[PDB]
Amino acid sequence: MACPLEKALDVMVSTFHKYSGKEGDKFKLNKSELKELLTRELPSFLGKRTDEAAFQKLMSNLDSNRDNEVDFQEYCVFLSCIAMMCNEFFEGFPDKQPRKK
Amino acid sequence: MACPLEKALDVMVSTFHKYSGKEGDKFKLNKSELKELLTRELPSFLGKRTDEAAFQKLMSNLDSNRDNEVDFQEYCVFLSCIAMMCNEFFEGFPDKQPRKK
Amino acid sequence: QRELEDATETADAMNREVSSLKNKLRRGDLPFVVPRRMA
Repeated sequence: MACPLEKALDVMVSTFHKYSGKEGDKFKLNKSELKELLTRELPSFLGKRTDEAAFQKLMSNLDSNRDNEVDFQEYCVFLSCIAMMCNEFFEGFPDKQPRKK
Repeated sequence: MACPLEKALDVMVSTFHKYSGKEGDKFKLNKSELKELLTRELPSFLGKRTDEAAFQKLMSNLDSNRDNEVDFQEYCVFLSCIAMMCNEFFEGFPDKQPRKK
Repeated sequence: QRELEDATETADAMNREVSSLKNKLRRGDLPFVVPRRMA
């Protein structure tokens, strides 16, 4: 197996250069770049059902400078916030209903 | 191999719970928790060596409240601050252009 | 499905500190840093 936490940072810049250097810059991801990125290595974080709709809030929340182009700045906070995601998405609240009465 | 980008977020919360639940909380990392964390899965990212007189500075750079205990978002910005800090190195910008680097 | 709504919502938050934090990690008082590669 790989070095878990090491690969985290490694694949960040690795995958960062994978799908961004498709349309334009290798450090700049427009919608379609992130799209393919997530569809490939983050499909679990897409529910296997991501159109430009689920990506709308994604791109939006990433776009902190508000130009709609995820620079590395918007990218690191993309992933690190998916850490925080993955802790809730760990169980992923799959209809968790307790009965107190 | 593992799912590169997937393991990134996965190991975030995974390793997050590994070394934190050593002294205190499983979502709270004091100096010694991050220490072992980095020594194990991020030894490459020590660049030279994580010392103890250095860790007082380290923790303080991963704690904007300075309680010597990294919270979840600070743990993850920690991560992205490694990745984003790696930008110039891994991408191929040897201190070239003080813009997006 | 739209985890990225609640997930990377915080990205805009972390992003402001990230650029400052990644700056304090490279400040020089830090013991740890990214090597030329992943070494």
